[PDB]
Amino acid sequence: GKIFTVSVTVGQETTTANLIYSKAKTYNLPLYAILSPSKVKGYIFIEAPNKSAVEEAIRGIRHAKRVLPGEIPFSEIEHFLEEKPAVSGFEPGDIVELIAGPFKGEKAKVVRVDESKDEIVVELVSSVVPIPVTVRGEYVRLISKRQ
Amino acid sequence: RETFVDDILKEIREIIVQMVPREAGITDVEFEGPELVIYVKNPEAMMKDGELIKNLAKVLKKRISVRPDPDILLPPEKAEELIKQLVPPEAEITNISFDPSVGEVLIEARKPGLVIGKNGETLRLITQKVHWAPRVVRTPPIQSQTIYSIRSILQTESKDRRKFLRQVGRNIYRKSEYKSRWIRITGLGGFREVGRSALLVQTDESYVLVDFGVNIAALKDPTKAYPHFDAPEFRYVLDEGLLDAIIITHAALDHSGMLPYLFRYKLFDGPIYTTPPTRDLMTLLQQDFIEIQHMNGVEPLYRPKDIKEVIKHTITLDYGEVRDIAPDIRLTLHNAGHILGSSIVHLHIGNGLHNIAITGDFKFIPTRLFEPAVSRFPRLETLVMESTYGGSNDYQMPREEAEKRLIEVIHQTLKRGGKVLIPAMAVGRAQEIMMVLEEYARVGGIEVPIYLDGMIWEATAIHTAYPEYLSKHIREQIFHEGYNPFLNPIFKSVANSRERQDIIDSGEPAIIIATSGMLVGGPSVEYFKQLAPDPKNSIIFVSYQAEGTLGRQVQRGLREIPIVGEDGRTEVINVNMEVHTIDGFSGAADRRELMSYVARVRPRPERIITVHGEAHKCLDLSSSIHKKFGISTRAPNNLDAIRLK
Amino acid sequence: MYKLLKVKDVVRIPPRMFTMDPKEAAKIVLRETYEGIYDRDEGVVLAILDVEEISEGVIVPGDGATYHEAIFNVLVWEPRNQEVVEGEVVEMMPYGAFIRIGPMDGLVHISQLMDDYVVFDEKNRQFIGKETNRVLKLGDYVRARIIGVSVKSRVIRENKINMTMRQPGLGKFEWIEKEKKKA
Amino acid sequence: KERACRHCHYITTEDRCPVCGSRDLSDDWFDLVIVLDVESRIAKKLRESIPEAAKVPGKYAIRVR
Amino acid sequence: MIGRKKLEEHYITIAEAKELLERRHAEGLAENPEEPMFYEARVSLEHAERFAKLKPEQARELKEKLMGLFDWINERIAAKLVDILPEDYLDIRVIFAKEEYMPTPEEAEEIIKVIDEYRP
RNA sequence: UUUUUUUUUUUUUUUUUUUUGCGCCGACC
DNA sequence: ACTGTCTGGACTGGTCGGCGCTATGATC
DNA sequence: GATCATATTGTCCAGACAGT
Ligand SMILES: [Zn+2]
Ligand SMILES: [Zn+2]
Repeated sequence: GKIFTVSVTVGQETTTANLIYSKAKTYNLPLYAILSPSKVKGYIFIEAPNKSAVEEAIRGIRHAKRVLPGEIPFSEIEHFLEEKPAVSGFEPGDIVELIAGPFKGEKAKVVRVDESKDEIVVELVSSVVPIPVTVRGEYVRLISKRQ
Repeated sequence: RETFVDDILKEIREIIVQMVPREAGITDVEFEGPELVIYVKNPEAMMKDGELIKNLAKVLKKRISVRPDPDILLPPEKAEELIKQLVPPEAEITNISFDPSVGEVLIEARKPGLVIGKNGETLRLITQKVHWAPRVVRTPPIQSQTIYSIRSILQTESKDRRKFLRQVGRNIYRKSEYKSRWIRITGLGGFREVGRSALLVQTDESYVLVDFGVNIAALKDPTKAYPHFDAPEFRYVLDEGLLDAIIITHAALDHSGMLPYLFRYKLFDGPIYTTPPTRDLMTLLQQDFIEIQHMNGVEPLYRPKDIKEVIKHTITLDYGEVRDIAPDIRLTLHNAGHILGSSIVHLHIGNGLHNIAITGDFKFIPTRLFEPAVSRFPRLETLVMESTYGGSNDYQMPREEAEKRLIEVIHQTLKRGGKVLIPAMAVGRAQEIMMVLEEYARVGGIEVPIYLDGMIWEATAIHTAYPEYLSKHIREQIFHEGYNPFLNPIFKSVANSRERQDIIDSGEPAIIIATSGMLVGGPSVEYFKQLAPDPKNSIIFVSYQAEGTLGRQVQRGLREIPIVGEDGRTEVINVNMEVHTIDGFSGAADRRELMSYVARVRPRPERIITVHGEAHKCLDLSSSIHKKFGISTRAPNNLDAIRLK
Repeated sequence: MYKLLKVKDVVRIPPRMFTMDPKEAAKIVLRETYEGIYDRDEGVVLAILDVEEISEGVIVPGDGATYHEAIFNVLVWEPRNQEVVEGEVVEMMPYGAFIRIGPMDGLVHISQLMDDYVVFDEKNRQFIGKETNRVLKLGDYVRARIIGVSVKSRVIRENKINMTMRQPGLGKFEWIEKEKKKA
Repeated sequence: KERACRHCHYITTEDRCPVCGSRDLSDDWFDLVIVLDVESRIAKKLRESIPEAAKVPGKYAIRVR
Repeated sequence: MIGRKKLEEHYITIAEAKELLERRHAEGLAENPEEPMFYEARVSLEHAERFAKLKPEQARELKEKLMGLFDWINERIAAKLVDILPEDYLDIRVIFAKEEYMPTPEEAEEIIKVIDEYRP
């Protein structure tokens, strides 16, 4: 059908999607599918023939705020369904920020990238001596792209 | 990696329930660092005497820590009342703390010997009548800020400390007694150089780092200020988190300066095995180093929270206590005699496979402060020795005439009404000077007050907190007699700048022991500035003065020194005071002392490694040892790996 | 480089100096203000010679002191880049030699004294050559050219001066005479 | 805890896999996908990406790690 | 920046600075405190005394004949030549190489021959 | 019966001196 | 070019004292 | 039973403005 956006509480998109799915199953709502990417915070995607079905499905839930008044083209959310490694798309020599891990809130420079083990080796920029460290690909965020 | 800690714990529990009578009621058996903890419901039957605990410790070859079950716990007020009633009034108990999570009561007393008992029977009596496992620590006669802060940090983070100890105990006993296929020794720093010491002990199962330190002389160059972080073995150990433990020989910046840096960037998460005096002194020195780097305007190496994390990850070991820090490595500490808490690291890898002794900084002659270094070991194959004074012509003067000259110079200065200013290190020579002065003044030689400014008072308090780590004479005076040499009324502490100004402006003679040997900071510079024009005063140098420092300028004989004034104009200091230099109070071992230690060590090591000194000095010491005793000697450079077995 | 400048400035003279000569009080205030610091534009302020002209006082709100327009002569010393100086070695260091060329002391690096691999002698604080066998000691007439000037701060001692002796014609007076002997 | 299958990317609360009967399930997964209609556009997009996904309506995971 | 504005500036030799520093030392001695001046002024006076190659009047007369001799030179390098007092071609060559002009040997020889008089 | 690589010396210590805001209500001149 | 309409704003100074108010739902 | 992210988006006077 048509892709619609539902604004939900940040960090609790999966539970809201599960409640919407259970309500649709129990009450026979005309809901086609629900997509809740982990990278997107506070927003979920629901496929329905019309926005009235989405509005009727999300009502009665404290954690579903409102439905965005618009229709998303499928090309915008097409890349979300494709499975790609988090390490891929990273090149050595640039600067990244570590969102999670033991090095939370630290800037680092990418040194080595390998897609086989899904790990990326980075060097802290604030360290007085270069100490390479191995961190997960999804933990880092690209601040700038140079070389 | 694969672990078998559960099977080992099950076997240990089976052995315990086979040996311990059933009436004890054993509930839980777990590992807390390098010691075993057993929880029972009837402590009376478990420890009616020390023979059962001794037999259990001998059979299991572990440190047994019997604790009551948390369900059977007396109320804290009733427990405190019972503990106070049981302990004799001679032992003045100051603070009592309780741990609701695990059965343990911390007792702070001025006389821990009475609380512990003649053979530990008082601890058993307390934990039987009160159902609380007792831990006794000494309350120092002089209050120490660092020790109080460390104790408060340990008490306020009990849950994190217990979790860290449980993780360390699980990691240590991941497998049973394992015979290492090979033993490797690599030096990441401190090899053929002075400072930034770093020793890595590598086996096929566990890795051990020894005295991770920093260099202050070459702090401008990052390639020489810090140990070699680019070593492939060290990189592999740090990246995979295979570092089992870190052991610090003694509390100095060249042996413990780089320790908080690992915790700053979360490069390490295991335990640190130092003596409590070493831990306290190294925390004080690291805090002072961070403050100095902050004041100089440069970027600090780490933060005080990193020092707090180092405190939270430190396990305290006493002298002569054997603990298992790895599946194949056993660690014990022996007295070194260099400074307070200085320990010679002895590693027992395997079940008699090999033995390594890392002396570090040590002294082999008796001193006024500490006993000479331990030269007897149960087994010794490889010896790692310092070479600070390894030169052939390096011969420090004997102590007795050096202290006689110091005493006569001080007496001559005080005879004419002058003031004696003695710049000194925060730890080491300063306490020896205070002990010599106290001995001289105890017979009524001098009545003038002795003023300690800066870190001298804190170091003195830390020294008072651990009298068992001192020499036999001071131990006999403190324990057998009622006299404490550090508690002499002549020793006074100046609180603020007003007290220092009153001391300077006072016409009465006095002795001032500052905390900066090079007159590069602290109250030493102010004392020198305000006492230089007076010809009656004198300044005594007890340490080497580096080039480019004010102290070297005064020592060389400069009558006037141009300095920057408060208003931004050049100021001239007229040095009319007498200048003296007595370098006989150095805590480092002499070349003759090193040769005597090599000759008198038992058993004779198969090989000797000379480190911690200049390259030519290390080579000269190794060649002299090889020519005199025939033992094979090596003086490897940095990033050099030696396969001992 | 010694320089003489005529400077016009407004001088504040406190009421405690009202009974004194206006020129003398202005000179005292100027000596207290400008003497002993480093000026970025003019260099080291050495001394205030005399006050030529003085104007009538002006009283501003909030201050009882009088303000006068004064004309005075200042003697200053300014080090410039690529400037040859003559001085005497006063301090010896392992990393170089300090030569007193005036109100400030320059620094000549160990590689910079001469065209030879000179090493330091700690026992006598002298520099001994390998091939030339030349020795530098205290109280030696030397000549050098300034190559580095730091004006980062107003403190004279905090500023640093670097000079060179690699170039021909720079060195000890005896060495200079030895060089002129061949020519 | 909820774990996702490594074969059909199906999240189930029991050891048995009700789609392919696989015994290797991963406890770490992101980008939960809920399928209620087989002929959905996103279900068709997931079908060409992972062949075993979107066969039966239910919870699904984009990647398995 | 000293003062509000600068009226005139002049380059003086070592001897003039020595005379001014001696006058300031006398003025400081006339003052009640025993310290005539600060460290830098005393050091400058000592250096000028130890390098007092010529009398102040001799320095001034050498400066004015140097000004009247050639036009491309200025007061600063004239005072520099007075202080250095060269006696051959190598020193004047190495002190004029980094300057804005590279004079031919004939005028350098003329400068040597005029400054040869009244020299120590 | 066979092509296209290069080569050497100058920067020092184990460290230091005092409740803000928000709004309401009553009241005085 | 007039004429009714929409929008923005400021609402006398000081003083006295009192009386509340400054987190919450969901795992681990 | 302890912690952690998140927590929603009164009338009148004067100047500018569509309407005729
Ligand atoms: Zn050391
Ligand atoms: Zn499956």
